[PDB]
Amino acid sequence: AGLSFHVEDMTCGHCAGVIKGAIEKTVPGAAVHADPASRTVVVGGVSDAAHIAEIITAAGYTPE
Repeated sequence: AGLSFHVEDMTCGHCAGVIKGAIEKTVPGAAVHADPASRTVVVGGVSDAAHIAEIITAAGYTPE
């Protein structure tokens, strides 16, 4: 599957970057794209929505 969490607080690739790094380092094979304009963090190759949600909320962001 490919998840998509709308983090509407996420502004610029500085705040998007740490989200990408959080999920990608914890899960080798989560295709991360946190987009400032869409406010969306998409992670491909994973079905574990709950697992991904724990990682990005540990980064201090809301996995909506």
